Amino acid sequence: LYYECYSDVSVHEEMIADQVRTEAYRLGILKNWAALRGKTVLDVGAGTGILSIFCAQAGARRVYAVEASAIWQQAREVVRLNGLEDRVHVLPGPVETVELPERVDAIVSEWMGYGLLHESMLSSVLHARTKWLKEGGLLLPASAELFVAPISDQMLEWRLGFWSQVKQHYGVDMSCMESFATRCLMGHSEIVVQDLSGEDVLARPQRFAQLELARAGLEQELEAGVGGRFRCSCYGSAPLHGFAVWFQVTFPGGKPLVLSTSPLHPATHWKQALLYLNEPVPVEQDTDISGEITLLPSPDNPRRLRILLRYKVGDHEEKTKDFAM
Amino acid sequence: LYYECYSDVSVHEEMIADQVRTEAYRLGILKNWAALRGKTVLDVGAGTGILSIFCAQAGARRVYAVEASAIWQQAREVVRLNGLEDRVHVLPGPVETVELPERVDAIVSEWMGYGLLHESMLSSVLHARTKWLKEGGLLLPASAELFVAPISDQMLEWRLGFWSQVKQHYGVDMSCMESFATRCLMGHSEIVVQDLSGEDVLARPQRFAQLELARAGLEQELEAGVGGRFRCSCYGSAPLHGFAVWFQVTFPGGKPLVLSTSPLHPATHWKQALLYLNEPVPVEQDTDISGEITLLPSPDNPRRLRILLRYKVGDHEEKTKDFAM
Ligand SMILES: [Ca+2]
Ligand SMILES: [Ca+2]
Ligand SMILES: [Ca+2]
Ligand SMILES: [Ca+2]
Ligand SMILES: [Ca+2]
Ligand SMILES: [Ca+2]
Ligand SMILES: [Ca+2]
Ligand SMILES: [Ca+2]
Ligand SMILES: [Ca+2]
Ligand SMILES: [Ca+2]
Repeated sequence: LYYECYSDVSVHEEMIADQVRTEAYRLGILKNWAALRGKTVLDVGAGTGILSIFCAQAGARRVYAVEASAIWQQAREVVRLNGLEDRVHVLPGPVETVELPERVDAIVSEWMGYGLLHESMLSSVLHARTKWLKEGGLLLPASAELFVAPISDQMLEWRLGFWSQVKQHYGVDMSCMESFATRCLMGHSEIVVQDLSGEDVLARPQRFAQLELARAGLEQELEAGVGGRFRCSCYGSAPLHGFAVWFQVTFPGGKPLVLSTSPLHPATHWKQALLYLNEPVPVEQDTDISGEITLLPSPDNPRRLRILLRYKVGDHEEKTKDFAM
Repeated sequence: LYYECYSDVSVHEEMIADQVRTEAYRLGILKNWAALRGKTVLDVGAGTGILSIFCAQAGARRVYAVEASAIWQQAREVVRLNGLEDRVHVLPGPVETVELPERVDAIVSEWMGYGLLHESMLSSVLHARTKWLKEGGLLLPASAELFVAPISDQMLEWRLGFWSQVKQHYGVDMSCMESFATRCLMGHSEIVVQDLSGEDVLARPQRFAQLELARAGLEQELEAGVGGRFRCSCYGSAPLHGFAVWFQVTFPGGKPLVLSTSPLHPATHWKQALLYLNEPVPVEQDTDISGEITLLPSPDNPRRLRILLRYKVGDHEEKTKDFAM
């Protein structure tokens, strides 16, 4: 028979094969063994069930693994195979309408999306916190931080400069194609998910927001926009292509464990969210860059990430660019 | 301003950055300098114009570069930048309805698609041959050959076996997910474009068709299906995942120059076209495999590639699988 689930298995494979992500959760959950031992846990968006199993292995007495997508059936099988059907219960459907037989001592979730908030489960985690978490209960991870840095994307630089190099390899001048490539690769307002490295970072990364997931008011902040101002000074001479946005989340130490998606840290499946200017801007050592960045819902869809960027490079006028996934 | 041409520049960049392809054309055209010198050329689907310029550099007196996509405007600029506006003429629109002021001595084209015939320009090249090529005129390349081999795709093997290895890395058994991954990754009827290497090839590749582009009847063969029978014997013990299809084209020697897309040869942007069985089949040294493969138009769209596969592995019954891009 033929099936249409290629994309489903690929997404879950990618996440479990992301050792930085999956080991951070394994260890972050285990670091909280004292708080989980003999207690009940809700896993929001449990996927294949692996995190729910990690919670049982950390000593949870009972775990409710809630998953709305088709993969919930595989999670139930995984739980059975690990001998945990008596303690880990897979419940299909969205957490907003699931019926648990009790409130829980902790919520665990891998809820983060590209750019932190694209197609994230954060609103579901917060809904579950309000509805099902006992007073004083634990959230894992507990917090998130957002970072921005100006970038000179070496891969993009190569793509833009490719056309001017055709002559040296094939004896045909194609340098005129550079303007075309620039318009096409940079003159749009889409957020681009791409992995960078430290070599691409043009100034010290700046933290522009911190989200304490248990804090009052966070749901309203998400609707109004999460963001802040930033300022920095460039390391050296390079074409500025725009900005990269990334995040980290923190698991309480029960030394806290941080799962980072920085280009300076080991690669993850989240990569970074890139915000390209319409064309490169030359900068030099100590060129000042300032601005404001805000992560917003889209009008049609609160889970489609919009980023509004205001930026000022050196003595140039401040500019605005409104991006979306 | 914002533009929507990211995909356009990416496709042309990929093709020109494919040195195996682009150098094969450069050299194949130059190898035919005696036949091109002082003569006229039609370039079918000229793209950015680079091949038309190669023809002028080989000594063509005049080149008509026909291109229907938006990129024709860039080609005109490239021609001007290389000082060739007097000799290379860019004509927008499909070659089927272009008006040339003369018949031509040669047609050059990079017309090949994935699996040779997916979204290929072959029918346009043949239409132009009939309408515009002088009797006795030259086609570059002159011929194509199609190959098939059984494969044990090492990357696929890793993806399928991933689930059974989760326990050894995270201490959670996910071996039950293997059946799910198999159905999802192999239990469909889509042709998959993927690059393999010699390590993936399970028996001697077999040539199953040869197309002489000037030959009478080729248009009718394309409609009825291009293909043939094959037989081979496996090198060793491995999971058979299916078959790979690839091609080469040949430029007359003016030693002919061959541009190959074999997994045993340097990588190209065409990769190979993979035809997966619904599930792996164990084979051993000297396991006989035979079958028939036919490349066909789709009902809705003659340029959407269909491949009909009949295959018999060892003593198993012959099976059929009908694939499409
Ligand atoms: Ca996730
Ligand atoms: Ca990348
Ligand atoms: Ca700050
Ligand atoms: Ca703020
Ligand atoms: Ca989407
Ligand atoms: Ca092509
Ligand atoms: Ca590949
Ligand atoms: Ca044959
Ligand atoms: Ca035949
Ligand atoms: Ca298509």
